[PDB]
Amino acid sequence: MQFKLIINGKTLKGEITLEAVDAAEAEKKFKQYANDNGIDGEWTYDDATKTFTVTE
Repeated sequence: MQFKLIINGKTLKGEITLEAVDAAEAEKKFKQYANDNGIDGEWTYDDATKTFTVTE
């Protein structure tokens, strides 16, 4: 399924999408992405829209 990440960071903002089987797997991938970009913040997840938000 397509999952989305909304980035509300200090330097980067935007939205990225990737494919995952379920929300737990998408969370892992997005947290790995965040590490690759030096993004550290508070995470929320909206199951209806399959959308995470990370807010720095």
